[PDB]
Amino acid sequence: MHTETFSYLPPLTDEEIKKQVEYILKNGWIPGIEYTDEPGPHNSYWSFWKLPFFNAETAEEVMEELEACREANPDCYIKITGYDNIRQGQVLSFVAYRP
Amino acid sequence: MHTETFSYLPPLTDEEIKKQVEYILKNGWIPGIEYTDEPGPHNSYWSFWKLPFFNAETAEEVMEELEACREANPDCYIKITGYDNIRQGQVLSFVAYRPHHHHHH
Amino acid sequence: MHTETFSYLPPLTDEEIKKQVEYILKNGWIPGIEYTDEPGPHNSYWSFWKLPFFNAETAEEVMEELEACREANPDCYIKITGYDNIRQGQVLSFVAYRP
Amino acid sequence: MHTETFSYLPPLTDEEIKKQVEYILKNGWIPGIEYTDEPGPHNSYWSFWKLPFFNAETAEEVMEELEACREANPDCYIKITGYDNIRQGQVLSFVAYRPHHHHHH
Amino acid sequence: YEAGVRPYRETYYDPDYEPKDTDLLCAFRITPKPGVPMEEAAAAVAAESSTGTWTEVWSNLLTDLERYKARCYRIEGDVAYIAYPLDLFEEGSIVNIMSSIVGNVFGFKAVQALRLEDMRIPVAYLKTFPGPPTGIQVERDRLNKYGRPLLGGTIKPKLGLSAKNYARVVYECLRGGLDTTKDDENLNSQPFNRWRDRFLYVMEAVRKAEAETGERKGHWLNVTAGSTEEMLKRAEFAAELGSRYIMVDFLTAGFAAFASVRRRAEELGLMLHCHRAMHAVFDRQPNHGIHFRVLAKWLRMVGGDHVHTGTVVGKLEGDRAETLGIADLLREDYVPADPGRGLFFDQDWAGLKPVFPVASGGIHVWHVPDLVSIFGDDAFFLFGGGTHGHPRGSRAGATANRVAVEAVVQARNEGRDILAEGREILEEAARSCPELREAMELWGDVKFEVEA
Amino acid sequence: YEAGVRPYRETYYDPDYEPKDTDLLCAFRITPKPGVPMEEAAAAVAAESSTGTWTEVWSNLLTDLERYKARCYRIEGDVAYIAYPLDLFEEGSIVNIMSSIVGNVFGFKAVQALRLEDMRIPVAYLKTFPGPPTGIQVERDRLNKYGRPLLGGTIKPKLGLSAKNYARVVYECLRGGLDTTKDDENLNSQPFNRWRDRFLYVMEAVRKAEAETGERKGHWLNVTAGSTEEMLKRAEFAAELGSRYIMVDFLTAGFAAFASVRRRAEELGLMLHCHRAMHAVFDRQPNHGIHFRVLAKWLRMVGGDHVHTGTVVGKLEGDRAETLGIADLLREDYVPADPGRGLFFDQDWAGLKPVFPVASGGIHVWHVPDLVSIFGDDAFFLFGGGTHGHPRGSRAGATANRVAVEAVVQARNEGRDILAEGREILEEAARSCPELREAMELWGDVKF
Amino acid sequence: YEAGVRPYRETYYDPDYEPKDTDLLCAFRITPKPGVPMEEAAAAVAAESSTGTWTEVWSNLLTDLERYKARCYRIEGDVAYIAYPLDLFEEGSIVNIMSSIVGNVFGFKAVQALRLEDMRIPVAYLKTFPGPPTGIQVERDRLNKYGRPLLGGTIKPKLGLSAKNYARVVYECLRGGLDTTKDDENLNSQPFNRWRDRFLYVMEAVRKAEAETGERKGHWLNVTAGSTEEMLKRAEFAAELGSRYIMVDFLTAGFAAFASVRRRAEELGLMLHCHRAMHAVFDRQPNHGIHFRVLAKWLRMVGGDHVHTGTVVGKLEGDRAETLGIADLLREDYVPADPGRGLFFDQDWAGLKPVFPVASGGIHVWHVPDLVSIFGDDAFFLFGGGTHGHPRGSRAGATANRVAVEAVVQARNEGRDILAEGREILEEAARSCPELREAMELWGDVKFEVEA
Amino acid sequence: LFEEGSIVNIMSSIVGNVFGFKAVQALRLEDMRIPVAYLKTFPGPPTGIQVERDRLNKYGRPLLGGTIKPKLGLSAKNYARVVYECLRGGL
Ligand SMILES: O=C(O)[C@@](O)(COP(=O)(O)O)[C@H](O)[C@H](O)COP(=O)(O)O
Ligand SMILES: O=C(O)[C@@](O)(COP(=O)(O)O)[C@H](O)[C@H](O)COP(=O)(O)O
Ligand SMILES: O=C(O)[C@@](O)(COP(=O)(O)O)[C@H](O)[C@H](O)COP(=O)(O)O
Ligand SMILES: [Mg+2]
Ligand SMILES: [Mg+2]
Ligand SMILES: [Mg+2]
Repeated sequence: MHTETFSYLPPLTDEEIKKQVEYILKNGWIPGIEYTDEPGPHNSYWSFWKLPFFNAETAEEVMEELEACREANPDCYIKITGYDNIRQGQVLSFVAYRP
Repeated sequence: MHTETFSYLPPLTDEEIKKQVEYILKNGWIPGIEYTDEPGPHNSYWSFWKLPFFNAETAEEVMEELEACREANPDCYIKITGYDNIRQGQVLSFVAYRPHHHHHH
Repeated sequence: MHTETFSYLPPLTDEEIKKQVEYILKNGWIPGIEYTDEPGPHNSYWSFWKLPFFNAETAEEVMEELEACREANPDCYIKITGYDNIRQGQVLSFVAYRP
Repeated sequence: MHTETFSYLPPLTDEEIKKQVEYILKNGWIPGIEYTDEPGPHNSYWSFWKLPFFNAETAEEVMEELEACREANPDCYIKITGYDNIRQGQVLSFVAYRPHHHHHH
Repeated sequence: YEAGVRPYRETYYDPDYEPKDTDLLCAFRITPKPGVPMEEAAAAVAAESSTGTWTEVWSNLLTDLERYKARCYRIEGDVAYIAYPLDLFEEGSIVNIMSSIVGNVFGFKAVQALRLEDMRIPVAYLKTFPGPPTGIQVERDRLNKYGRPLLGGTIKPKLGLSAKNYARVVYECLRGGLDTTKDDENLNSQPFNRWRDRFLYVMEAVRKAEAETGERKGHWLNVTAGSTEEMLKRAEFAAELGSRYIMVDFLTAGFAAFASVRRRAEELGLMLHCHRAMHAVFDRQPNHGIHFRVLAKWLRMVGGDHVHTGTVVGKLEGDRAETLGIADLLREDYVPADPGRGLFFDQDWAGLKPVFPVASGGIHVWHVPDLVSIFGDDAFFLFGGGTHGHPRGSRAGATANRVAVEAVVQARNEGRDILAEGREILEEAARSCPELREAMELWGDVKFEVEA
Repeated sequence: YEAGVRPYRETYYDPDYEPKDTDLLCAFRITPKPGVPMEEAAAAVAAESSTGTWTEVWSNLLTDLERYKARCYRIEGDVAYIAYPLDLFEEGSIVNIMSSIVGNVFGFKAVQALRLEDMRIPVAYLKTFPGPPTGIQVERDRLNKYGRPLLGGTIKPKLGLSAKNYARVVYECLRGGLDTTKDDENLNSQPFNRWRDRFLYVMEAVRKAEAETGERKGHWLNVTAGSTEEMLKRAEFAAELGSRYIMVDFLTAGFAAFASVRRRAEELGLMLHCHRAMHAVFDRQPNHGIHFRVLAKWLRMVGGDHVHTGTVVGKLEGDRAETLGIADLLREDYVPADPGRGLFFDQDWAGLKPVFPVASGGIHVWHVPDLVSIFGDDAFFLFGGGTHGHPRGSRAGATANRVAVEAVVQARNEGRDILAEGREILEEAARSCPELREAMELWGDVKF
Repeated sequence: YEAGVRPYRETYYDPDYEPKDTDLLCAFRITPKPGVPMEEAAAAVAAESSTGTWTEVWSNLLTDLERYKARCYRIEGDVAYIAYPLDLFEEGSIVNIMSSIVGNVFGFKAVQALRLEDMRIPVAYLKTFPGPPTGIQVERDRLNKYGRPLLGGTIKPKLGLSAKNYARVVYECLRGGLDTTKDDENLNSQPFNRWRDRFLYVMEAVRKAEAETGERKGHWLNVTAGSTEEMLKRAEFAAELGSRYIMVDFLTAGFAAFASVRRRAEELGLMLHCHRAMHAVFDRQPNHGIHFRVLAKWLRMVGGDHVHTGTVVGKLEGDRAETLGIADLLREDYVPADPGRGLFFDQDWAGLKPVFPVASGGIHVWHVPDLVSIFGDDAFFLFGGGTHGHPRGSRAGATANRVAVEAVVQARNEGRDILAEGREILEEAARSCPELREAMELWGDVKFEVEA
Repeated sequence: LFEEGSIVNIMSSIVGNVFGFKAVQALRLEDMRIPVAYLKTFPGPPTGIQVERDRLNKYGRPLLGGTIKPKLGLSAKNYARVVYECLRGGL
């Protein structure tokens, strides 16, 4: 099963993940974390890990929430999201952790 | 040209017309007079000879209007109407005068 | 048969007609003359007598055309018209002569 | 798996269940017991544990049936129903027993 | 719960019950099986037409039978009065009324004969029905005919006439003075006369007779057919041809299809003549069945513009007192009770339009004084055989009947006693109408027994 | 995010906001609850008619509220001006306008009374609407009538007449000189008079009066009904009979069904008279409701060919200055602001067709000088009681009302002062018209 | 006839008149123009809402004004009672009621202010209306939800949310414990959120939340649009997607289009939530307008399945006594008069289904005890801001409100005084529900003034 | 001057006859300012980028596609084979 953006590249390291979060923050977008145990074309609403981090200031803050979500849901797929309220849409979404 | 109620009986005399007007008034219904030179199935609205006679008390008052209408429109069919405002429906309508040409075909 | 505006008043004298023409000109509207021998509810396009008098400056000019149309069509109804190109519609129309 | 009324409160004790049964009876409504292993939005008809208790007079009689049903179907969700035949509508329905696996996910 | 069989009267006989203004009330004449007490017979009718059956069921306790059960609240002589709650009935559905009130209860072993005499339709339920689309007063306005009974007649032979011949008879009748003519109830669409052919030719006759006489005419084109879709198709063609009328056999077609046709009739601007074919199957015998006055109430609720009511004096049975009650039920805004006419309840019509009574069957000129006396002005008198059986044919026959009606009306309006002077009024009019004299001589010895 | 209740003022009051030409602007007359400042009351109205609610919500951060929020940008006295971004509204839907602008904000505890006085409809939003299906110019061209107010009149009694008697009154009125007649607003289809019967009989009367007089005639057949489907059915039948007109109670039927009928009227070639029944429920009191000029704007946007505007001098209440402003709003291509008539905004009408004002209610011949002075030629003057109430009935009454109008028009065009000489003009015309003299004598002492 | 102007009171003021059971009765609070006697003001309202005008007309004599005229039959204080005959009104048409009763009479010079307080709909006219298609009891059956108020909430921000974001909020609300969610009254179809996009994504959220929680869910999809045809199209798509509900702004769309949508809703098996947007334009002021209780009767007659009724304690105005009367008018089979609640007449509903009251606007957890006490079980409580404004978002907010309702219900059933112990019951429940504690702390100081 | 919602009308005026006049031997329409007031008479895309990405559940990269080749000449079943191979391979 493929999981959309970056799914055809080798699985990302934490450092590569953090660079994507930095890309999200540098552009003024909102980073988020979603997770599910039922990935697939049928599922368009993954579970939110907390809310979109509107108040996130650094990538390290986001990576700490990612690890917490990883620890709390080791059997789930976990993706990083980036959100722009101007176009009102997600500008980036990729799986950071696969069970 | 038949003209509905009583037109299959002999033409009414003034005495016969007056009895029908008395029937209208005895029952508290409103007598009226209408006239036209275009009688027929497509004409629902003949010409009013005055408004309906809401204040008529005797049949002779109505017959006087009939004579007036008859003398003013000798070329027209003239009918007596009787209106019941309770049912809001005509309760008797009949022709009282036909022009000369009607009877000489 | 009635002929719309002013047909429930006594037939107009030439002097009453000219006052209506003056009203048309005073307001900057264009006077015109139309005629027909088939007036009635079915006829929306009476015959133009010449074109609308875009160049008329005086009411006497219009009365001359009216009298000329009168003489050339004694069997016809003749109407005076006033026209406004801003609203793009006639602002007055009345019969000035009946056969 | 939530089970509608009271399922967002802590699981009810037998004392709390009995008070709800007393509420049903005090108001002259008919208590009932139903059970199923297939709870969910597509199941409108759980299994009757006997007919509704039209002749029940005390809450303890109902609690005894609840214990009986609970002991016979430990793998099933069990709910108390309250029926008002005047409005012909259920007036209170809540789950009184959930199987062990419910609480150990 | 307590299973087992209980007498019906324990639950469904309640002589303390006070009928509500929203209750539908029935008067049943009951003949119990010998040995069955009247109270049990009546309770069985109440039970098995509302909520009950033959043994107690646990599911009774899932509802409020005190709200829904019918109850026999009074037994007087052989008449049981039964009240039915409003909520038992489907709004606007005569079919549903029949399914409860006369569905099964006429076939029970415990009740050997049962006759529904009357039914009180409560206003709360009545007004879920529309009533006639036209009504007497609007119909007279559409026809421009005032101050007299209206004239009609069935084309004869009943069956066997081609469409063209059918239209010829119509033409002669209408141009001779009849206001209307009609298809026989059993003329629909048949090998000898297909309905499209008849509709087309007849309306040519209607238009020609109207133009020639100067009086507005109609023909009651029968749309009765085997399916609702076919009846609606024939009504559409009647309207396309400009007919003022259509006709429907509302009992043989049935009430569900009747309601469909009455809806389409109003949408199309048609007036709806209703023939009561089959009614005597239900209403002839006084010990078992449904009296016509009940069928007449249902007829007015759905909304027929006319319905046949009987003649009293003609070839078909009809008691004078019962017919007078039926006419009131059809034409008046409120009808008090009068068991002497078989009206066991009052009936309020809360503004529903009145229906034209239609008197038809075996009548001729000599009957006109009695018919005017029974019905007054607001009725159709139909002369089929009484028109085409004239020695000179249908035109002369139509004239004879029209003159007879007008003569009697004229005399009445003048103050004469049309019952004591009926024959003298006709003889006076015959002096100026040879067609009337010929009709009077032909049928002077033709009479039928009469019942008050 | 920062949860909690904030004053509406912090987000929805921006006194430095410059309205855009695309913004929809509202003038709200605010009566705040005692102790609530005007800035907070105005912000509450702006918030709860656009994007906000009573407490801050996390989902606000999913969108750009700077783009979508309404803003109170100016307060003058007790009038708050609020600007609404164009994107907030559904194209071509008055129903949506009302759902936002008058949806809930009139019932807030914080605002004790509230009145919508005016609305600046941007040209960009007006172009989503079709406007009148006919319009004044096309309507005069269809009627072939130019140079005078048009005559009309409601049939009376309002209710109680049969279809056949009803059309008798119509026939007498039209053959007597009225251009039109109309169903009363409350005459729809009823047991004493069903609409099919009325439509048929009325059109016999119309055609008959047209042939006898030689002038084109019409009757405003009321299609107002309980459902949209029934309204469309009745319009279809009016068109089948060749009627030039139908009529709709656009407020009691409602704007959604009004839009349905307006579309079908244009498809059927019908002109659409609009009655404002119910307007006075909420457009009369100066402290609360919706001003009629706003209703008139919505009316012109949906598309009515006429709407009642009041008489000023008749039995129903009306303000002369406001009426003159409303008349311009209905007829002109552009209407500048004018505080002396309650016109708070310049209104560009973006090429939408104009609407006939209709003056009706308790008027008779003596009012004609005033009415001509107020409205000019582009209006209908309706005489119901002022026609049937004539001593000799409806035909005579119609002739009197037609003569009065034509006489006053003639006098005006000749340069006479029709207010100063109104009595003399009428008396002169009455010397040649006995019908008019009798009307003048009957109602000479009837003022409102 | 006698032409000329007569005072209205000569024909239309009749204090001897006895209202008929079929009469429609109105209670008008009247403020005459100074110098106009109350009797003349009241007669003017009666005349100009039934048959009269400002001068006598000859055509009056062509009908029976004794049958058709409205009559002021009683004046008490500043309230005029006016009776309207049944035949004046078109069956089944609220539009026609409005056109007579409130058409012109509020704008007369002789009457400076006028407020319709109440209206007695007679059974004969009431039953020409169908009422709600579903009703409280059937709706609870369809939802399988018994013994508690039902939970809902408006999605916020009112406008500006994309369809996908809109559906995310719905998902979080429903999976957190709300039974329903709803479009804002002013969200229809707009550039930022087109209706087909919203309907599709929302129903994906509804289905997912239902599967995950195991409880049946709904979303009140707003079909309100600029034309009736568009509203019917959006209702059809809602039904194709399997939605249990649609929503309509019945006053802004208007009653003619409302009736169209209510017919289509039942045909499609949809429940119809009705939003009363614009009502305060008509009903806020006590001197002029129409009180909401009249609008509520009309709402139930057409047949909304719910309607908003006010909260009393929330951000929008609503008196407790008047709200209790409105709830009775919506839910009960018969409602006696009580002018203390503004009910000047009794009202019989003759079997029409009951409407769910919906309490919405500025409410949060602390209000739940009062809301349960005011409305009992048969109501929706809606928390929009009170859900999404939770410090942890919509799911946590939904849970907090659901727990609050259930806790109060549980305590009531046990015999506790939820008014005297309201706050203590919530504090007890918060010990087991952190989401509830957070909601209680956030809004503990947020209150609105209340009126009895 | 323009019919609401009709690009056809725009072209009928702006590029209808003026490109073929003897007096103007060549003509190029370089740009056009569509006023907001005329734009509002048009509905625009039926889906749009944002809603399309939400329907696809694809965010953060260009989307991949490809025309099936040969342009013409492929049967239906062969056509669908190429489609299958492309899509299962990552397009
Ligand atoms: O078929 C027939 O007998 C008739 O055509 C009468 O023909 P005649 O005029 O030649 O007798 C009528 O249908 C009956 O009168 C119906 O009976 P009722 O009116 O009692 O239902
Ligand atoms: O019902 C009526 O009163 C009228 O028929 C007037 O009758 P009269 O001509 O007999 O007075 C009109 O509807 C009102 O003028 C409407 O008021 P507005 O024009 O202010 O909406
Ligand atoms: O638009 C609003 O304000 C609401 O969505 C409430 O949102 P919150 O839940 O965020 O307050 C409701 O429509 C109002 O309650 C309607 O008022 P009523 O119920 O009085 O008609
Ligand atoms: Mg027969
Ligand atoms: Mg009116
Ligand atoms: Mg809302």
